[PDB]
Amino acid sequence: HHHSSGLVPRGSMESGFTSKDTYLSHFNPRDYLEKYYKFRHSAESQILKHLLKNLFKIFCLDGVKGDLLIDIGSGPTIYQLLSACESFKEIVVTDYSDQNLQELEKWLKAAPAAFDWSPVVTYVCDLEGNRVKGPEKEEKLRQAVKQVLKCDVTQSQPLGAVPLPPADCVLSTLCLDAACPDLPTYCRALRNLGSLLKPGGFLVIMDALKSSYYMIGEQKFSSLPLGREAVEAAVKEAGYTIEWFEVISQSYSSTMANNEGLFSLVARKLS
Ligand SMILES: CC(=O)N(CC#Cc1cccc(C(N)=O)c1)C[C@H]1C[C@@H](n2ccc3c(Cl)ncnc32)[C@H](O)[C@@H]1O
Repeated sequence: HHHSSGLVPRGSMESGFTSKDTYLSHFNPRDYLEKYYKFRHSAESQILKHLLKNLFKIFCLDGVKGDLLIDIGSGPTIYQLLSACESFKEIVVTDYSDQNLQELEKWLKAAPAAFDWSPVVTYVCDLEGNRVKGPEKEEKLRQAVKQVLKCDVTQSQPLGAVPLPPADCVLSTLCLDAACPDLPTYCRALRNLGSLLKPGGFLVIMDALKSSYYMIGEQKFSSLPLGREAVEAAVKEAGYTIEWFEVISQSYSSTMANNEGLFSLVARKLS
């Protein structure tokens, strides 16, 4: 405990990178949701719409489908799963932060105090051709989420003792940049996630490019500032082949993150 009043990201003064324990104390899921996912044409909304469009393309237009998808580092959000529930029978959501899991469980039970994902749900329904409306989509997703679990990407077994069948897909959006303090940890985390995947299973990653921090209001958290070349190197070294890789220049507002664009990739676990 050594507060630095924003000079450096919280929990980073000694080591140079936010300790994971900081996500149990100073990460407020409600403030995060209100700041990034309220959904006008704000920088945050444009980023979110591009994530949703790519997730729509990956799970609905491409062939990424199967029995089990594991969402690694879900945070308190479900936007990343709306299209996925159309192609996967079972979805497991995971995060390191207990507060994030509680916010997820509130939404799963449709508790009145849960965050309102309706305008995001409607947008995804629009993308998918308006075959259903918001509430039917929301219920389909809710029925698809079978488990809410603790995850720690720095551990050889990221989900601990919890048994799961080998997954068809591992999805991780806006997680690895924040969870991995260096590239060796990043590569090892991708390797650890591979133990959850069937041979030839799909790895789907979306995250910020060249971002050293991000803000939840005035609370600053560390980010690993990766370029496209380092990301590709880590994924390949972790035992995957990249099927496609996209870079977009759109960035968060300077008051929320110092990223230079976002990347999206789909990979498959090698031999
Ligand atoms: C998925 C999301 O929305 N997270 C919040 C944001 C954001 C954000 C938004 C915009 C830009 C940028 C940026 N410029 O980078 C980051 C991250 C996640 C990480 C997650 N976390 C932390 C340690 C850890 C371990 Cl060891 N293993 C598994 N997960 C872990 C912790 O709980 C939390 O939920």
